[PDB]
Amino acid sequence: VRTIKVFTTVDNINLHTQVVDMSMTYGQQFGPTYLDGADVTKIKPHNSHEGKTFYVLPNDDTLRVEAFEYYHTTDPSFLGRYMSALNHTKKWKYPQVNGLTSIKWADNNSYLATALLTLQQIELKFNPPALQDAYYRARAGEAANFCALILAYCNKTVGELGDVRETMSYLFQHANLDSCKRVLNVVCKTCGQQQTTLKGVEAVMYMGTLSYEQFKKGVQIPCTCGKQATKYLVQQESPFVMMSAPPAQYELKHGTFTCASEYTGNYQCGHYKHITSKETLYCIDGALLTKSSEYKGPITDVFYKENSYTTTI
Ligand SMILES: Cc1ccc(N)cc1C(=O)N[C@H](C)c1cccc2ccccc12
Ligand SMILES: [Cl-]
Ligand SMILES: [Cl-]
Ligand SMILES: [Cl-]
Ligand SMILES: [Cl-]
Ligand SMILES: [Zn+2]
Ligand SMILES: [Zn+2]
Ligand SMILES: [Zn+2]
Ligand SMILES: [Zn+2]
Repeated sequence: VRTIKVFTTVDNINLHTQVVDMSMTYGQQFGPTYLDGADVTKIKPHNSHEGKTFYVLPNDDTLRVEAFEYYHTTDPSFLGRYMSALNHTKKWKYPQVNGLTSIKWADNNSYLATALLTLQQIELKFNPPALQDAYYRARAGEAANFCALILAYCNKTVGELGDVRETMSYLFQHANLDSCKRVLNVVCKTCGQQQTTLKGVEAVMYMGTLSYEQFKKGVQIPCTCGKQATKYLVQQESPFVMMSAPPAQYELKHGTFTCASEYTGNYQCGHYKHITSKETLYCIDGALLTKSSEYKGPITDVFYKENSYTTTI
């Protein structure tokens, strides 16, 4: 019998020693098996495999429990989707641009770069250790794993056209936003005044206007009586808010927002860039950087800082 020793894992933290038969595929012995994202199920062991760490699909209770604690999912497809993504994201370049980890353009990744740059500028704790560990590593310049996880958690494959607002929404659902509270007042002539409290993701996201200021002064929304009504912000408790609208020409003023998603072209198949407010306005287009003191352009998301706001209306 001819054997090498390897380590199997689902989380790359708990490692299990296996002795593999060199005449048999990884798949015959472990089920689905991956090396740095590369599917090696149907491959047999090379000598240069000796001692290396392979990911396996969980096939005992111990591994299912370790996978849930690391990823916060029991979805049996999750590992395979993560590894197929990583197989591309490990070949992408992650240049530092204006002190932020960006992504050189590849495989329709503009939305993932914009998301990655945004996440480095807002306060967020991820619930799954997999995402928190990879977020820290991405901050420090090694973002391949984090980008692969974003793809797996959003149910997206490499090359697929992605929306930043939807991606941030999915990531926020995997984050601790329980302390986040939003109180709204809706004012209609007929039904009158009704207050609503939102928590978590719905407390930090709004779709309809880019202007946090305009949200405060109220916006015109339909009432279920038939009338238009005024929705306005009463109380906000969150470290940030995210204001989105369909792309439209918008002026961005230095020092009045944290960062913003620029979107150019048709529905779905256009291109994202990222605008960030520093000592001046920086436009990060993957690996490319431009700066200007003023900006007018097609914006769809704006991020703002917050701690505690109460209206005076
Ligand atoms: C990039 C992408 C991937 C997947 C999906 N489903 C949507 C988008 C997308 O186009 N989003 C932008 C920001 C967008 C959003 C809302 C309304 C829009 C109307 C016209 C043009 C763009 C619009
Ligand atoms: Cl493990
Ligand atoms: Cl969970
Ligand atoms: Cl690639
Ligand atoms: Cl979670
Ligand atoms: Zn174990
Ligand atoms: Zn969870
Ligand atoms: Zn690729
Ligand atoms: Zn009414």
